[PDB]
Amino acid sequence: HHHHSSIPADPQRIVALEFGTEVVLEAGIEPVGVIEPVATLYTAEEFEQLSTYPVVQSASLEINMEAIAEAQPDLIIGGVRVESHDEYVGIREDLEKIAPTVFFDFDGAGSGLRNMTLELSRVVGDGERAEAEQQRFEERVEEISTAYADQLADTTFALVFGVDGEFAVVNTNAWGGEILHTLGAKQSKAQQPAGENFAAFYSYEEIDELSDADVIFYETDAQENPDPFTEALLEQKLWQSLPAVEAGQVHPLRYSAARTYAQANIVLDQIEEVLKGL
Amino acid sequence: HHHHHSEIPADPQRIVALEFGTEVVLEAGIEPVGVIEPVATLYTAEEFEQLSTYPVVQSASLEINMEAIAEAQPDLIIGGVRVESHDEYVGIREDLEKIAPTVFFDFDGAGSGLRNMTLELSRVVGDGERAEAEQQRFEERVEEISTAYADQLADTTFALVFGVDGEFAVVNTNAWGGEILHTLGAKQSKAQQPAGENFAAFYSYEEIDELSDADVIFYETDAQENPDPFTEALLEQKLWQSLPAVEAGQVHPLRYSAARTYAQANIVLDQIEEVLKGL
Repeated sequence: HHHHSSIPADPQRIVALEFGTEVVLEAGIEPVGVIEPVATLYTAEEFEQLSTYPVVQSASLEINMEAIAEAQPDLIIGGVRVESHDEYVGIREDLEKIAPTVFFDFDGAGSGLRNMTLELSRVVGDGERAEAEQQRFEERVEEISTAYADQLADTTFALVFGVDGEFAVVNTNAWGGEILHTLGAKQSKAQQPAGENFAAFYSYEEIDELSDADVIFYETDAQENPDPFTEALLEQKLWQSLPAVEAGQVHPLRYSAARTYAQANIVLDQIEEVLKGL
Repeated sequence: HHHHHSEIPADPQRIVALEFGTEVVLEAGIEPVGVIEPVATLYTAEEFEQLSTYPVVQSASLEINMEAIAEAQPDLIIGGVRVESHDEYVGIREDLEKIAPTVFFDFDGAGSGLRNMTLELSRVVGDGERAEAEQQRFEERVEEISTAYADQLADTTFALVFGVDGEFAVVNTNAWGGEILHTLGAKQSKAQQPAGENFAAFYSYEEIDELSDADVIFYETDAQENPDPFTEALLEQKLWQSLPAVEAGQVHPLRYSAARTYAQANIVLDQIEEVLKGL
């Protein structure tokens, strides 16, 4: 297939590199510098707000050092993929000439995200909201798992998003696919070829790979609006012949990435509402 | 890149006010016998009418007319000196003392250095007690306002702007009204940041959206709340109308932005509190 898958006590001026943005928004902090905001990750309101902040890091993750220096931070925060720990050790000491820098490593695309993110929340002093959300998620998982054990046992789920010319099926080790799997949900054998990747990729001709799905989730932005490639997928002729489509069991899923525990809880709420309707 | 780059007599009777001296003699109710060329924008309309009757002894460019000073026959000459120009003014000071006792105070910056320098001149012309009362009242009012509107200060981003020819400026945390907002603990716009250690950051009209994070915008005016022509031209720009703060009706004039004395600095505080009340 064409796509290949997977320090100050009360700090005042925080630069948020990648994954730090979710942290400062949840803590009600206005950063003095951010990684370029992508709208799909945030509330419309949050995006309008984030767009007024200085940009210090790009999509491709390269850091504008002079811009960071210009912003005069008391604290620089960010998540780091663990496979790039070596590179960022050097990057780290550069940023230290400007300000105290706190990087946390995380592995993979599952619970590693919301845990790295919980650590950053501790560091900016929003540790307690953050730990409350962690405990609430663990509670809600247990509760939902038992309250709907029959539905969970009998229903095959799939989580999808579109890319250019192909769609993806999210694996059990990533994003909403992880959370579904944590609940004990059965998922389509379409996810299986992902192996250790986060998602498996298929052509439009292979849409009937999802035929064993009773319930289908498609990734959307915070307004339940699908990306243009996901919209293309839902407009495919073969999409209409899917049992889950004909049965009216196709649902938007906000915050599929579950970058924080708060996001992971919103995912659970949405899964619960679908479980209710079965 | 932008075009704009960033034995003193007891009870003296005949004072020549060079630069920064004018604010001192006015507040002390003294009629100086000579002044630096008065600049209308720094004074009330009525004050300027008075000052215009006095002999001019120093020009805008700060060159001193020694002859004019001797003709005024002062018994005391006073003024502020930018600390960078100290060497130059040792020579100047020596010349002036052939005429009369001469008192210069060095100051650094464009922040608290100013109002503290004019506080010293105030003491020297015998007005020390009114001056010191202003300094205390300013410190008091900063504490008061800081606590009373702590929530507004925490949530509101401010910006202080003025127009120049073809471009505009955003004032920095170390200068004029920007320094007073900073001293108060106000948060100000990212637009200051390119200034570094300079007093202001300059922008072209196309870059007006750099003020997009400001909730409240102040613009410098004269003592009659009249903006200068260059500031008017900023306020009439198309892109200005799209600013969140403009759309929110939170654009306000700001008098005595320069805050040359503690009394001026207090008038600035009074205008900021007034804005905070309307959140």
